Amino acid sequence: YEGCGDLTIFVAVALNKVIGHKNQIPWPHITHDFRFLRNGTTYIPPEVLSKNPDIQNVVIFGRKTYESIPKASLPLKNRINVILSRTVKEVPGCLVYEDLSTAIRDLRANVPHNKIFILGGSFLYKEVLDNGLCDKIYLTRLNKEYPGDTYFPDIPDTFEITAISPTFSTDFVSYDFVIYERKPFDQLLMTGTDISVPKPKYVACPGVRIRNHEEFQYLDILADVLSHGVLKPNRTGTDAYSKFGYQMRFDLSRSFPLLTTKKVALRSIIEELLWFIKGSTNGNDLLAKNVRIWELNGRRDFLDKNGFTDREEHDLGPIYGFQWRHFGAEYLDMHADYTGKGIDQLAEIINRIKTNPNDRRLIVCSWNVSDLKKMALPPCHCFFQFYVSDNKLSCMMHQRSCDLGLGVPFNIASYSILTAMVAQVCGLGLGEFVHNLADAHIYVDHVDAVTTQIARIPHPFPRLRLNPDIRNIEDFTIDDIVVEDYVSHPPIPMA
Amino acid sequence: YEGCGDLTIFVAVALNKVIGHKNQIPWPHITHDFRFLRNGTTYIPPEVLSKNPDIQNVVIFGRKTYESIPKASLPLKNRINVILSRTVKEVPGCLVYEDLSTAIRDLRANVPHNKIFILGGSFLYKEVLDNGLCDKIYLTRLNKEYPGDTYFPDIPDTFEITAISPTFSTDFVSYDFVIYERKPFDQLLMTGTDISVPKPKYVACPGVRIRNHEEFQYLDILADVLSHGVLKPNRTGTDAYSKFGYQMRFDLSRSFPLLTTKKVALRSIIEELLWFIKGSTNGNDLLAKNVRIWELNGRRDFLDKNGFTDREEHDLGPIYGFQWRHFGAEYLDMHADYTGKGIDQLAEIINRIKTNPNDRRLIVCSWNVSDLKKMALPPCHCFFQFYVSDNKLSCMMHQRSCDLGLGVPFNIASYSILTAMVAQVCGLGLGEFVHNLADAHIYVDHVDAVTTQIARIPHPFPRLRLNPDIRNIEDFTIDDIVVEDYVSHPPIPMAMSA
Ligand SMILES: NC(=O)c1ccc[n+]([C@@H]2O[C@H](COP(=O)([O-])OP(=O)(O)OC[C@H]3O[C@@H](n4cnc5c(N)ncnc54)[C@H](OP(=O)(O)O)[C@@H]3O)[C@@H](O)[C@H]2O)c1
Ligand SMILES: NC(=O)c1ccc[n+]([C@@H]2O[C@H](COP(=O)([O-])OP(=O)(O)OC[C@H]3O[C@@H](n4cnc5c(N)ncnc54)[C@H](OP(=O)(O)O)[C@@H]3O)[C@@H](O)[C@H]2O)c1
Repeated sequence: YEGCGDLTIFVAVALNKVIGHKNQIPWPHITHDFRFLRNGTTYIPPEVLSKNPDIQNVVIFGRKTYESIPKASLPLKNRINVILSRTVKEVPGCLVYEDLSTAIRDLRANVPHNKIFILGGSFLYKEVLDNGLCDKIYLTRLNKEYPGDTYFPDIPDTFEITAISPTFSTDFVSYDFVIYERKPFDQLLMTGTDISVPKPKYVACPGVRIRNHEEFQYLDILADVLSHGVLKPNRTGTDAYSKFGYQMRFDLSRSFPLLTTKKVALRSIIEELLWFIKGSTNGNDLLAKNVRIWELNGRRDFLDKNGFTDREEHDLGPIYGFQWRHFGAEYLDMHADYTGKGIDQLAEIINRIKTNPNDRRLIVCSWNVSDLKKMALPPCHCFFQFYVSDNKLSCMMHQRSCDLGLGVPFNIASYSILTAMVAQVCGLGLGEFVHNLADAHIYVDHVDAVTTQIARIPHPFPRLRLNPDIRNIEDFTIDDIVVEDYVSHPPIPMA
Repeated sequence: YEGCGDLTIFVAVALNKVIGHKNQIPWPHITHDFRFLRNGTTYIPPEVLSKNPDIQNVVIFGRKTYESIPKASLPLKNRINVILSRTVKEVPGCLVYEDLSTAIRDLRANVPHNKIFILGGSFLYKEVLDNGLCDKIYLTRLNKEYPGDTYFPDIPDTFEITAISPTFSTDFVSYDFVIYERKPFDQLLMTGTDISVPKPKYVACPGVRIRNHEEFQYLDILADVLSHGVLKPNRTGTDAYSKFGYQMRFDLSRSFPLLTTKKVALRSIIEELLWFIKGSTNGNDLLAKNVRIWELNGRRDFLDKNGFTDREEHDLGPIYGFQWRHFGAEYLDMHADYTGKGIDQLAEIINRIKTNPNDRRLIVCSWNVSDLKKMALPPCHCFFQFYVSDNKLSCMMHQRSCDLGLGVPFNIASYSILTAMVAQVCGLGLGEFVHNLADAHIYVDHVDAVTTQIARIPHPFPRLRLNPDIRNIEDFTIDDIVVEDYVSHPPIPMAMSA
């Protein structure tokens, strides 16, 4: 295989590694992937094009893949098409070779071209990888298994992912684009400070250089806090490393930001959010769903410790649910009837959005200063604001205190669901969830867990499908809130 | 001067162009300037260091600059030292030549080196600039005038600034660094969007490639909203271009972020803040001090159309001052005595910081949901949070509605002052102000004004000095709050909408 190196693969691959089914693409057409491939395989570096505007890229197929592309526009526009086979003679306007070894040498010695791309057949992928002729793989990752009979071979441990696109979705699949690859001083000087700054002790996925997956926002914050956070002790309790002031954003029209670097407990997230929506302050309602994230905060021991000796177990006081639905009402206990008492911020914001989406006062505030002394924990996600433009709903949330290990992944998914529900009930499209972190911290007993997590390569985000028949926010149940195509690394226990 | 070009200058220059006084530097030691010069003139690119591990840069001095240097400090370590002189013939560890052109030609022919730098003095700087021999100037900008007898030449209009550092400060000056210069496809593909995208229509300071001055955060947001904001109707009747969700941050230990690309009305900012702190909602208090920023919001027409027909003119309702000092009290009018009524959020947060810097309640909230029906205009900077780490105070503020042209420059300065005050009264150093913008918009009648603004090169930020005797936040007066070394471009008229 002398002179046959530096071959570049383009391929789209289902979760079970299937690439073909009965000589056809196993999934419905993804126009975005057609365009991606077209763009990747037609690019000529300007300085090459400027000395001969004729120069073109080579695109190589196995026989069956050629016969699989519609017999109409088979010669792919603006590219040299090459097909390989030990049986077929010659193809209309396409170079035909017996084997790959000979194909590459003939093109590289005789035919003026820029770059060679390997575009399909498991047979052709196999030879290329098995011998080491590929330096680069552009791979479209699909988060769903499909029936098929043709598969992409395993990628040798000699490759690593160096690039991940943002996550995208169609009505039927979520997906992204990745690149696998084998294996200026003024910018430093003009910080005005130390030119030889020690490398941060922690870096998320240090092999990935083009980092466009939205999950890197969260992983980078994890690495930042471990690297630079100040230790905040607490007597009676677990210490944490802390750093202040971050902003993340998630495009909710593209995908649903359920973290993939660990298996996140979606069911608990949804049940907690439905409980907020109903205005509940009764921790038993969550326990009945075997959701235990609020349990420790409702216990006899914890309540007494905080002065609420007269308060029934799992009566959490005037927390989120109460503020969302009854801001300003006098809190009694979790059993009281608050109908028509206080301000229903959630109802009012939905009505306001419908009535005047340009209102600059679309806010729900859970920071009820007068009520703080009746909660054992002050609200954490304490203020959010909606915004409408081009008929798309966005949301910005202020998180006072951010448990990065356990809490923040819940908040990201929770507010994303809430934004989608509100958009649906108000007849709006989806914009962005913008997440402001104030005190962002990592508990010291989570250090090892998050060190493990930041090394893991994000999978494409899943996508959210709400039941389209739900007209009112109070009508959503867990069965109406469906996350599709969630692919995650294993769960990481955190106390 | 054949073969004598591409000489790089390092210099530190006062606001009046002074660089020397009685053959010494006119100002005392500037910490980051010393490191900048040392780092800038010793650096060898790793690849160049591969092909010659012993390679060094050259630094060149004229005779008077040479004599200003303690003989024991020469040669400057890790660099080839060249002195230009007809009167000194030999300097241990240094090369001596009679003039510049002889030096550069002999260096480039016979003395292997990486880059040549010119370190002064004025005579050499003038020879270099007059003869077109310099392609790059690393210049330290000091934001105040110094007495002196020695000057840096005017920089030819063939140069432009291509890089600006963050602002730094000592006890005596604020300063920054600038560079003047004479004049991959996968990254595009892997966005997953159009590979060929038209350039944004608006770009702040397009000649500046390294953009580390904190003011660029604000200028970039103006340019982003002008480029991509949606035209959006609002309460005022003057439409604005609007985009959602930004975060800026300012290191308050280094400088005070009073914008330099227009002259900002600092006196108005200070008077407004003192008014918040005293808990006042009486707009006449500000008008009596010739501060008119709240005027339109207090007028009869405004109050009536928001249904406050029984409200006295310039009674601004239960806004910031009231919420900061009296949260939950019953608002009557601007004349009532609210002493010991409602929750004094400002006093409590200061006490909490002193008692426990890690308190879970370090918030001042001006969004009193129960009070919304009593307000003609609800608080825009409606929520802020303090945070302590390493005995330094930081602040994060949520701004629901951001008039980018007129309002945001005030907010930036106002919260930075407030953070400095709280830090002083709690015995803390300074961290960062983090400013979160929700609906950020440019009124249509400010578009031309901000277009003018974003083409202006920022000056180093000034610095803030509070009267250290003040121990209680209520005791600050305007005379206690002093901004030093403020250099700005001219003011830019912008009309207020209400
Ligand atoms: N999702 C994707 O990214 C993607 C991309 C491309 C293709 N596909 C799918 O994959 C399937 C087709 O792939 P396939 O593996 O069945 O067939 P293939 O590799 O396209 O072609 C097989 C035939 O081509 C010839 N050939 C292939 N590799 C050769 C080599 N290395 N050396 C010499 N000859 C070689 C052989 O010739 P003879 O038998 O003629 O002697 C062989 O029978 C289709 O279902 C297609 O839709 C999917
Ligand atoms: N703020 C800053 O960054 C900075 C930087 C540099 C200097 N400075 C200050 O500026 C002052 C020194 O500058 P300066 O203008 O007074 O003097 P200078 O340029 O340092 O030195 C003047 C002397 O240098 C010699 N010289 C320079 N170019 C020559 C050439 N082409 N051929 C022959 N001789 C040449 C002459 O030598 P002979 O007369 O011996 O023949 C002349 O008397 C000091 O106060 C210093 O602290 C400040």
